[PDB]
Amino acid sequence: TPCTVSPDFVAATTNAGYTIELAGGGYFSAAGMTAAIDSVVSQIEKGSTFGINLIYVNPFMLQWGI
Amino acid sequence: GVMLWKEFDETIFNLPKNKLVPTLEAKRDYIISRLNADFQKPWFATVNGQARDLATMTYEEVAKRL
Amino acid sequence: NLKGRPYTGWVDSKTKEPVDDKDVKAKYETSILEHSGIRLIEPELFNG
Amino acid sequence: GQKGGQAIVVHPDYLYGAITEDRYNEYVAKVSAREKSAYKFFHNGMIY
Amino acid sequence: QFLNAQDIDHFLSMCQNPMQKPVPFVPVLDRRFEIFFKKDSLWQSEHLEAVVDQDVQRTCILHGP
Repeated sequence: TPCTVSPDFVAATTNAGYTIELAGGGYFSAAGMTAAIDSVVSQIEKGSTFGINLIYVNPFMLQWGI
Repeated sequence: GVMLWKEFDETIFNLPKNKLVPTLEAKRDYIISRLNADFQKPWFATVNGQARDLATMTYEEVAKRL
Repeated sequence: NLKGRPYTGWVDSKTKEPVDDKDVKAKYETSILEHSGIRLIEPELFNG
Repeated sequence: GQKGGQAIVVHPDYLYGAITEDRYNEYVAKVSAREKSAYKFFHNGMIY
Repeated sequence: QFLNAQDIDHFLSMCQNPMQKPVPFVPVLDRRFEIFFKKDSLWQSEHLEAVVDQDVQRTCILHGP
């Protein structure tokens, strides 16, 4: 939640050559996540990828997240 | 901060609903002292390190503390 | 909660509709002056 | 039933001429505190 | 002048606003104390500049034994 929420880490890990989940826990709106995911995508190299952590206990996070 | 958290789960937050507000009044002054010393969320109504309540603070004292 | 919304203020005692302090005179002065002071004896006050 | 009465009320600033500057300044503080507490109580009891 | 009884009730209403980052303090001891105390506990480690004495030792840091 606090650690892999920062796009700047998710980027640095992915650039290093390793897999990382961007944390949904740190985002409340689909708008504010989109802003983050866009921040990741700008900082990573072409053809790199990352993933997303959504908590099943937070049914608010799921009805925007999915 | 977390050791305070732990003590409250044992002392305050495990109590049934009818028993809670009596318990909080009994140890009011203790709780306020702990929150101010030890926790990430301090007790709002303290002016120059002296405990109070919202109802015993001036409108200026409140805006200074915000 | 007033009809969903969270409200903290005065409220007409009969309709429970929110009233501002600036609007008290307009809404209620007339009624306060008719039902205060020396006036015709109101029977409901003195057991009919 | 033949029941006259008179009272004279003198302005309270005539009291404070009879006491020392230390005593007055002590009293002033003590009242200024009370008046705040009383206001706290008044408005709480009014709305509840 | 101490806070008018109504303006305390207004203050505590703005503390319960959900369109607002949960407020970095406990403004009352009532039934809602477990929420006020726990609500929004994980960001402070990342940002000590905005905690009372810039003090780790207030904070929650999640970690495995």
